[PDB]
Amino acid sequence: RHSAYNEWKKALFKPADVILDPKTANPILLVSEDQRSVQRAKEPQDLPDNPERFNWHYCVLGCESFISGRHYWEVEVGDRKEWHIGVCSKNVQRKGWVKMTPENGFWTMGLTDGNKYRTLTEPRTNLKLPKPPKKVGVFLDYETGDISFYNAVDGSHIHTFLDVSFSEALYPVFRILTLEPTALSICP
Amino acid sequence: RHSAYNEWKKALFKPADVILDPKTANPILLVSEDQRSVQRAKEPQDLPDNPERFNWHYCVLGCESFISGRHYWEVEVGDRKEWHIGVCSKNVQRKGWVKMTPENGFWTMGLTDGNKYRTLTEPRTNLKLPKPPKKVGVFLDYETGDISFYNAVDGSHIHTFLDVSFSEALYPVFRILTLEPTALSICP
Repeated sequence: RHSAYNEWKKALFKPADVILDPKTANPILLVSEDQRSVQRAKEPQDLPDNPERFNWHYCVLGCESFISGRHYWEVEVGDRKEWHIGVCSKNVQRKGWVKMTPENGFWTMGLTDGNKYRTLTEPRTNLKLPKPPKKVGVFLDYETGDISFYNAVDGSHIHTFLDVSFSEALYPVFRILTLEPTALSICP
Repeated sequence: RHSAYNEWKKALFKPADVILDPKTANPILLVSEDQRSVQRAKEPQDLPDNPERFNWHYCVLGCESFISGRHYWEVEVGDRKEWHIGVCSKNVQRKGWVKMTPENGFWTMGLTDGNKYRTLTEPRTNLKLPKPPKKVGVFLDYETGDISFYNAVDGSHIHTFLDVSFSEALYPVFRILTLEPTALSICP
């Protein structure tokens, strides 16, 4: 619509046209043909363990990273009960486990158990949201170091990582743990 | 709050610090000492009929006009039953009546009879709003020729005048017709 959110987002942030990178996706994940959506398999599929593939975390990256400027993309979470989204550094550990935290180069928030919204921080912070979002705007300002999440239907705030001193390229990152009927999808 | 509306308005538009100009105010209007608020008198007060004073329309202007750039200010309408706000050209007719319309250099919207939201256009357009606003953001982009009005509490759209070819300086303008307990006030 013509809400200040919808009208101004592109005046202020360049719209990322985020395409999921199948080379990065944990083998338990399915990337849609159009590369906009991700689902989970009952079992890991048989894929190479090429270096760019997350082999433990149920993660997938966008094809393109950012090293400067202002950028946004939107994700339809719909009625999923579990998801995490945000950005991560190019050089995160993709083989084995590391805690997904800003100290290990992940800046993400999401939902677990249907209704626990949280930042993936050390320690985890609980978010109290006016309503459950269906669509989440993810907003990067590389130079000020701000990663902001909004409800993309009413423009309400969800969370901001403030004043981070990024020194790596940053990828859109997505994680799904659960096997559910609703996918996680990028709006183009 | 940290809504996209509140966070982004100042990144994109310079906040006007709009002060009411008592020299411009129809003598039936009272301008507050702090020059942020306007009320109506039962009767016209005794004032000079200096050239900058609106002598028929129950109008008052901001002290400063714009000839370029992006600007905004916010107005608390509260539970008033009647008000109109927007911008007008420096050279509007201030002595006698002219219809307040874009053709006569007024770009305004507002409320009449408690619940008829309308643009002051020829002909008048009725606005259907999700909810009655309490605070209205007024947004000027001189070069693209856009004057946009938002609900300043949830960032929802109210109205836009699109692609106007301004060639005069533009003043914030305000009009109140009714005698009611609630004033019309500028947020600083």
